Amino acid sequence: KIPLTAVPNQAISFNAGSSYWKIRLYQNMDMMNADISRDGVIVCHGVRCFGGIPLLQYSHQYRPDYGNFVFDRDADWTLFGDGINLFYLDGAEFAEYQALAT
Amino acid sequence: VADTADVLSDVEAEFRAALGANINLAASTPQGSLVAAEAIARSSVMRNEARIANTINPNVSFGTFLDAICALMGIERGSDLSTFGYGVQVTGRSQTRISTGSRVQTPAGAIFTVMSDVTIPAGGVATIDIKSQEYGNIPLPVGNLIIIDGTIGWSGAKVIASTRVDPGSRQMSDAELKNARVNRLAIQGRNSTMAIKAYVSAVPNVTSVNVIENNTGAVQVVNGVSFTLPYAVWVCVAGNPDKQAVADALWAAHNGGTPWDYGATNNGVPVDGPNGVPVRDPASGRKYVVKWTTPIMYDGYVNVTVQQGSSSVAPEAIQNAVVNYAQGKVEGEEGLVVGASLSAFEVAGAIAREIPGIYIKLCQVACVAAGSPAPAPGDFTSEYVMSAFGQATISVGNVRVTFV
Amino acid sequence: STSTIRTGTNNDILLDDNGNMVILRDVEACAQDVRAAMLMRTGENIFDVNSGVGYFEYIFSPQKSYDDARKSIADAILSSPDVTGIEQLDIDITGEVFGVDAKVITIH
Amino acid sequence: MKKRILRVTFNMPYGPEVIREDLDVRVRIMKAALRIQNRATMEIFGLTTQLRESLLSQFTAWKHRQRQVGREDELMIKVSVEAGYSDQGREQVSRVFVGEVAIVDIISPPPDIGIRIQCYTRQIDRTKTIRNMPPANTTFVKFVEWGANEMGLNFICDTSYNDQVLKNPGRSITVASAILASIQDMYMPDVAAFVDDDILIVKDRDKVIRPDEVTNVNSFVGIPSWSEWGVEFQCLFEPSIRVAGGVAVESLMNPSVNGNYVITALEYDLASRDRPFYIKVMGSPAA
Amino acid sequence: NISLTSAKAPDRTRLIAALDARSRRDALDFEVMIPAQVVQYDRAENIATIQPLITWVDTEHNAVQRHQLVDIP
Repeated sequence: KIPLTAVPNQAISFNAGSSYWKIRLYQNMDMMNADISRDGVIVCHGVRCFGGIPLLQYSHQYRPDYGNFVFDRDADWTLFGDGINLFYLDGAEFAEYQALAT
Repeated sequence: VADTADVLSDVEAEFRAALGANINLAASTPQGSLVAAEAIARSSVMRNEARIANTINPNVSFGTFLDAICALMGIERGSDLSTFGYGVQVTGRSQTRISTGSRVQTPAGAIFTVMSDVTIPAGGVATIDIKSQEYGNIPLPVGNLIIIDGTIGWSGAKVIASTRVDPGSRQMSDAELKNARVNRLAIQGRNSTMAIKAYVSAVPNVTSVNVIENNTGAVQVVNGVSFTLPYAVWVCVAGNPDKQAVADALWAAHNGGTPWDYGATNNGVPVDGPNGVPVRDPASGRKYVVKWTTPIMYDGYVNVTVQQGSSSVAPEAIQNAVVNYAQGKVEGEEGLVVGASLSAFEVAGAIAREIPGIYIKLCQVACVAAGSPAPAPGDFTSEYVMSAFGQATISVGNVRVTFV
Repeated sequence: STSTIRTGTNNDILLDDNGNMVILRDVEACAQDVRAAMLMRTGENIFDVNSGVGYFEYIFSPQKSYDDARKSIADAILSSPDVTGIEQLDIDITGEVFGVDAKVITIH
Repeated sequence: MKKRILRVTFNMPYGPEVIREDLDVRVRIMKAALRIQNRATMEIFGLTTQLRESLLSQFTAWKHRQRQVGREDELMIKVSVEAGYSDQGREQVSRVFVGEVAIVDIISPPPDIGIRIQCYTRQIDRTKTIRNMPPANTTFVKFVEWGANEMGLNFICDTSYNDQVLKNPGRSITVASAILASIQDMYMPDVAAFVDDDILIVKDRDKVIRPDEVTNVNSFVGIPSWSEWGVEFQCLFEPSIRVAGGVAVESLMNPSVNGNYVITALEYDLASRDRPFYIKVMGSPAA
Repeated sequence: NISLTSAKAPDRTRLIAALDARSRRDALDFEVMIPAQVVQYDRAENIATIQPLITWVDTEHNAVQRHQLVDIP
């Protein structure tokens, strides 16, 4: 998982999958938006949050061998940590889940 | 809704203030000049940056174009390495080979060792190789050099038994705009010719593909003379480490007939005489009929006669100018593919797209089969009409430049 | 050390015969600033909540003591860039009006 | 009125034992960019007979079951420290130290029996040996990578000396602890090698490891001043401050010392029932 | 009773005991001269791989072999 809290705008830095990650979460009107940084260099900006759909959409960035992040439901900062969780998945698990998505 | 007008913007605020507060000033010295000017310097940013996020046009776009690709193509590319195996080294007695022992090939090898090894009483041991970069590179048939050594390991040995896995090379948006029009596949049982071409073009390490289809019987207007309803595919693949997936991709997208060279034509090299023999089908069907051929490889030669130009252009840049158009890394010109009609107008005109200011007095080009001596001094024309059996290639040494 | 754009008895931009928006210097800029500050109301300022005078909760509502009005008005007179201290606040409430008088001290 | 959180975790064989902030706990932590390992002195008061018996008896410093099936936890136990604040029930805890108990004492007599403990980071290596032969001729970065794999730590290396060939770098290293001394020795003083928490960090002196995580500091308990190496100040417990990270400094009494600095050394003074809850920072100019 | 280290109980009592401990540790790591043996050698460059012939003692009185040195003239 990824520990979270019920704040409208927030950011987290952690070491996941033998690399450093920095996830910034903020609310944009209705939907919730995130900005993903790995090892000090940006990856994607302003990606929307939906249940199941991974945050890293583009093919190259998400992994040659790294992992990804998925939400259990639609994002809502008033429910963070309270029935709402964010999960990081390693390369093998995410590859299997992606194949199962079809 | 593609372009923005900003000449009338300043008037808008210069009269908004006038009909808002009173009819006075709107001059340049007073305080109101400042407000009127800033409300326009920021209105222009509004008008420009509201449009620029619109286009979405497949061209003009950038970065966000990854999503216009992902609407149809599930993948663009990837970033892997040219990992090796089955290596061997010339060595002595009881030497302790270490990791990261760097072996450099003459064409920029810079190759580590993947796992440690210890020399045996025989004097020859096997070590693994991984490339220090993430692009597609090939190892030479013989051993070249060793950098990290214990003065007892004599030389690294390349053999025929070894394998070569070919990696991909990152991405280029100006190349995404090119292969987008080709990699678009379809959504029934996957049995159209365009579906075949788009599915095959997405396999890794495949530079170009050609597909043609009969519909009529006897002969077809495209090249090919044999079977009555054939399907001719002329894949240009650097390699198939999945030697069956290069065939399984063809099979899964294929319904009809599979001939070799349209079936009975000549002077095209196929993969073999007997069938390609795919491994298996998941629908309990042991049907193995897949046939494809590789192009008849050729050579290239380019010569040019250039004036001095306006700037101090080195004669080395013009050589790199043409290799990109040959490799198709420019935005707009596809590159050298099957039936690429090598022309002097298409090439020597495009060299001005990187080094303008020079006057091209003359340029004439020609080519011959690969691994053969250069043509005669009078053996150069403007065009080279190219058949669909093969493709041409250009190297750095084949280009000769005279500043006459 | 301050400045502002002159306004009339109704809070609009006031323009001379030349129409020039004038940058008023100190003192009368302070008077205009404090007049605008005391009339700003609480819960109107976005990006700065709890700023203003609580007329609808402290003066217009039925209230026991009436020191809250003095404190709120003194605070709103403060928070101006230039005000140093407040010399006198009276709070008359004679008749139906709510009479308020104030004298402030500035650096100049 | 926010309350302070100070938790000390102990890993007994059966499970974890956590001393919360409700008791009397005092801790001093010292961290720097050096080969010498970090230190933490702990003062714990009010331990009852059951907890004294449970904990103080496992700090043996002798060896039991010489057969030694496995290693690490079968020699010394591990202690982890996390400190933060709690406001309205909302927490901001952060870990500050990981180490193993080394030295035991008893400080105060009855009625209140208090003990003192000494912890060191990566002290498990002073017993573990080397079983993977170092490379003979190799660059600096591969030597660092081998050391990281041998100790068992995630590593980051970013130096201008990454393409220099060394001959026989570590052919005279007895145990796993001297690897760091070897790494620091070659290119002293420009290259600084230290182990923080569980990460090996090798870098140039004046480079910020994370260029985009600069913490702007504008509220100092200890007035900033020049210290003939850079700047030096003091603040309340800020979880953002780390070693080798950067800080942007804005002062009021001393506005001539504003700028960007790279953090060199830190000190922590955290107490649950006393005044000290601080962090002291020494900095060097950013390059 | 293996003690996990070459540490002594009277140490940490005074400053001089610690000073002597650090002095001994600094002296031991100083290397001058021991016998050794040849593992590999090429007559043409006067460089030979060398394996020292004296081991390391441990708290259990075991023997830990040293490391081979390469390209020693």
